[PDB]
Amino acid sequence: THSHGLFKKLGIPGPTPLPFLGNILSYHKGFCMFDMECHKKYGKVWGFYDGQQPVLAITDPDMIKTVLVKECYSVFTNRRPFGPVGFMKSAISIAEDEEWKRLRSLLSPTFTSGKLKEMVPIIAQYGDVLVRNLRREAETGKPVTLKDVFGAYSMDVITSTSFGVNIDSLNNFVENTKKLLRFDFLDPFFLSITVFPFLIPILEVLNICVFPREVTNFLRKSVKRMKEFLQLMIDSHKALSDLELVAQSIIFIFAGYETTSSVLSFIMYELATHPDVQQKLQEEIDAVLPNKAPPTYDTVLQMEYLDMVVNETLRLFPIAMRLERVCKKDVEINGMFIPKGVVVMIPSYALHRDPKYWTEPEKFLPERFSKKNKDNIDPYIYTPFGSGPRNCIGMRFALMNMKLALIRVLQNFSFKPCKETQIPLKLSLGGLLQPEKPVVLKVESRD
Amino acid sequence: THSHGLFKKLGIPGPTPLPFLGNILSYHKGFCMFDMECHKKYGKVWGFYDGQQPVLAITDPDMIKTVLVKECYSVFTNRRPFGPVGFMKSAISIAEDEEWKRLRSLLSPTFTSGKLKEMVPIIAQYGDVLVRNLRREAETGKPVTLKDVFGAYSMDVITSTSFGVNIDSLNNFVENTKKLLRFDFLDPFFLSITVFPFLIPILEVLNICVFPREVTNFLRKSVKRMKEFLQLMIDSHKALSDLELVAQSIIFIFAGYETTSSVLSFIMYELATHPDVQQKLQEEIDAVLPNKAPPTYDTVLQMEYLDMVVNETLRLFPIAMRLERVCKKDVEINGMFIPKGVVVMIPSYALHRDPKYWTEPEKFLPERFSKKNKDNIDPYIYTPFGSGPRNCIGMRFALMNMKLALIRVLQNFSFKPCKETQIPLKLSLGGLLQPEKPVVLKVESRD
Ligand code: HEM
Ligand code: HEM
Repeated sequence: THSHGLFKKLGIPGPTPLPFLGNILSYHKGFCMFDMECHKKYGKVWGFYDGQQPVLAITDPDMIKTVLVKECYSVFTNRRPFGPVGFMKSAISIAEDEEWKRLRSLLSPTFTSGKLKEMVPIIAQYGDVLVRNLRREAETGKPVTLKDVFGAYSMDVITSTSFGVNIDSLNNFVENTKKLLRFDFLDPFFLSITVFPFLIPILEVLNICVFPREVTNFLRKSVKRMKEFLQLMIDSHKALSDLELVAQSIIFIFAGYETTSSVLSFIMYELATHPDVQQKLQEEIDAVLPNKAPPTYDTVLQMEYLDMVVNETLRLFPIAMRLERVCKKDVEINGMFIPKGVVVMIPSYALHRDPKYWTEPEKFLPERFSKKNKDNIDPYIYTPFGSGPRNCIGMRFALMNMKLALIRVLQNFSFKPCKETQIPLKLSLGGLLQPEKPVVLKVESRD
Repeated sequence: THSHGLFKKLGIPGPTPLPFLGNILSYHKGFCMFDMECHKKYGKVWGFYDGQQPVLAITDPDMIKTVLVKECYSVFTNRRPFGPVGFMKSAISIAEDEEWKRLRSLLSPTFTSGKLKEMVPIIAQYGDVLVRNLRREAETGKPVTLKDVFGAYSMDVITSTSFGVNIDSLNNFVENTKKLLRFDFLDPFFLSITVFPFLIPILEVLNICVFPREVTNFLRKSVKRMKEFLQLMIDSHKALSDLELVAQSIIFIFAGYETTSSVLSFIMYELATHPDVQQKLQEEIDAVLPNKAPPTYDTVLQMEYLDMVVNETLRLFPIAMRLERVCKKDVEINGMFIPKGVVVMIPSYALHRDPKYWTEPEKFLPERFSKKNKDNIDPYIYTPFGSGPRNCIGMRFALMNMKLALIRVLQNFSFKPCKETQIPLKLSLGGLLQPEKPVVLKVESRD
């Protein structure tokens, strides 16, 4: 337990680590609370230890720009290798160095504006399915669990756009990609792996992994039954393998399900707790789409206030919480020596709520992102989708998918806080950015 | 246990591996016997599995040249990472990629002809100490264990040339660098690590290592007591650390002790079992050094037949047995696809005894390396010191040290087979190239 002396010899402050555990006991208050308190106590830069792994947090916009953009291909190319992943090591978000660069090139044409434009009529059909299912619980007279309806919509969207299967999940493959697509408190296992990272090779050789070794076997034979986004990988650097075909699919499914449904639930909580914003957004939607006109590609991009609501919600709730890069070699960025093997981390949650760049950070104020004030927002302090060559590849898809769902939802319904609604919203202290109690709101039809 | 299908899908022949073990059970006959039988059975190229690690053996001189010389910096830069090494990971023979390239640059000036020329008067003193200790067992009238006297000479030489300490080991620091410098059958532990390579991180975090955690602490404080080759590392890419200072020293000690003493014992066995070669060599020594003149730098290089004896012995007994390189990326060398992660291996022992390049390989014939026939010897079939940028850095030092010992020894003594001498010499079946029974020979003074 002697890596614990690296930050003191470097002159970098931080919390004093305990033997074996490091600083992981400070995660009791939550990973995000630990980042904000370290930022207030140590200032610009600090370091801590996840067990024996040294992590260096940076808050300077120029230094964040160097890590994520300038020295990406050379120094900060890969993310932190985490617990037993098995064949998921071939996934793009997991691949490293040249194997990632190949997959990034093979999958970048999937998310072009031309491909995204052809997905609008497909995912607009499920927006109508979402509105239909939203009424049978709106006419029910009792509050709605938003994560359930948004979860079924996110799965219906990602299943048809990635492959081509069209299922109504809320009324029902789905049983293997919904229940078998949930995260039943892997927090204790993630903590033990962090404390015992040397046990990872043992779990790998035993073929033990975070995912169940069936869901993949289901998707493995499902993709094999589909032969006669999934098109681009088959039509074809280096040709993609069949097992690597499934790896990228699973990443897109988890990305399309959890991220899209979680942020949509955070948005509706802010619209219900701020009705004047909800009305102003419905007025912009009604003015751009008169008489409940169906949303289109060019239409969604015209709604300026809709973009401000999504941006402000992504400020308060950056579902990735952190950006991380592994230091491949000894470097000196912006006047600071970074030794090899240190996980450089950018605390997005803490930076999005820093009282240095934001007026009243705890307030939900869409006016920060208006055409006037948006110029004063540093793109390396507000990083909801990351930045640089390894940023979110599905940023435009996620923005388009969420906005299409928000428009169709707000065209027909209004959302008010129910008696069961937790106000203020408290965040879970686990490894995922999600509310403590599930978001429930009263839904009322507008017509 | 499914890496076992890589060579069959590549079209590469080889022995069928067992689950978990791979082909390690074929090591019962010895690592070198396994290489020769695979070469006779599969021809040019074959593959096997050390547990789950795929190893690809190559015998083509053009392909060996590409692996060791052409694509060293790009593809085949590092050797196979083996069991728990601890702080010895900073050693030059263990370092990888840019950390090795730095150490190779910092330690190459140590072995220049200018430095080697200044070491001759130092190591010639121990040649006289070796002759003195060789008489008290020659006048004893009973055979001599060559590994003991050559072991003390090799340690006395490497201790003074690396640092500056001058000790008579055979008559006595030495207790910590002799007994604590021996290999007490680590073969079962090496086998279990090969079968359980996933247990290596467990031994590392427990600070368990192949070396005793005292010998290093002795050398760590001994080097610290020496402050007031060791000069070049202190006088100073990047400056060398104090803990990395000890790592390179331990590698030089094990290299100077085992390799020098083992080959010298193999040479004297061939000179005793071939007296006409021993006489012819003594005649060349007497003609170049009249009246037992002390050997010098330029003198040793003039003895052509002495170079032929050392070369031929290094053919039959290449103490490294194999050269290995880890494939850093997917490549296609000389018309063959090499997947990433495969350990490319060059079987030096089998190639040195191949009936395709050598007439009567089992025969000790120094005439193969005469000025006439040496031109027909492919430098990539006869690779006693390796080749390319990562060849033996102490080649000229080892050649000079052994020849200086051979000259002073043959100037005074003659060596004959004793009743206890094992004829023919059989090799141990462990991981080291050493005789089955220790080499004992009758020593007689010439004056
Ligand atoms: C609100 C929705 C989303 C948010 C806020 C989000 C955010 C992020 C962030 C912060 C990163 C890390 C960037 C970095 O480290 O610099 C990332 C990476 C990534 N995201 Fe997203 N994401 C969202 C939705 C999606 C969707 C829908 C997909 C795919 C269908 C997706 C695919 C990916 C991939 C593949 C990566 C890794 C890229 C690489 O390693 O090269 N994301 N995302
Ligand atoms: C008869 C004596 C010796 C023989 C036959 C021998 C042979 C070899 C061989 C075959 C290699 C591997 C080359 C390759 O993989 O291409 C090697 C590497 C090496 N040898 Fe020797 N060696 C001897 C003595 C020594 C001595 C006396 C020293 C130092 C004092 C030494 C230092 C090294 C080092 C440092 C390496 C690794 C170089 C690197 O990784 O860059 N060797 N030797």
